[PDB]
Amino acid sequence: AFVGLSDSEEKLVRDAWAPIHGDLQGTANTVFYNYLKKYPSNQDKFETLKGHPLDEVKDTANFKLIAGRIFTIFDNCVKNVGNDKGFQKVIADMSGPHVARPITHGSYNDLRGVIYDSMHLDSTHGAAWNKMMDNFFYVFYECLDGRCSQFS
Ligand code: HEM
Repeated sequence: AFVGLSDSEEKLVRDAWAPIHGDLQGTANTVFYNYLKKYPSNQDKFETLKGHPLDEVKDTANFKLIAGRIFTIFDNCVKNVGNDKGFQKVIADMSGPHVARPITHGSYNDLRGVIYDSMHLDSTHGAAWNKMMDNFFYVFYECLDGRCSQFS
């Protein structure tokens, strides 16, 4: 389900993300590398990376484009944490190209964990961060299964 956050929880989310916000491309490159290294089955999902050793593709503009675009979305969700409909819209618009793509909830959840582990959050910030991410994944999965118009 979608469960709204308090203004304190909204604030904890912004604070949690702030080191990443100030280094979005850098952090994105590292997390995306770490995700494809830990969960290598996912690399084939990207036609542009398919068939290359990960270490050969990690320094390409294209790899960094892919990693950066993920982080831009989360940046925009964090910016919209206080606006349910605007947070939902960010997700709705990015969900479209993932629809009917053969990516499991497991592969998405695996990326979520790599992001989490990278942030080294204390439990107060982690709790607020997980409320936001639970909302993100609720919206995202509803949209993947053709129930996106509900958030309009
Ligand atoms: C859950 C966090 C994610 C976010 C915020 C995100 C975001 C985006 C964005 C903004 C785009 C660009 C427009 C588009 O083509 O959709 C995109 C495309 C794409 N997404 Fe993701 N995505 C996520 C997860 C994933 C995962 C885990 C996979 C694969 C195991 C994946 C596979 C793809 C592929 C294959 C494309 C097109 C690739 C290209 O040729 O450049 N996405 N995504």
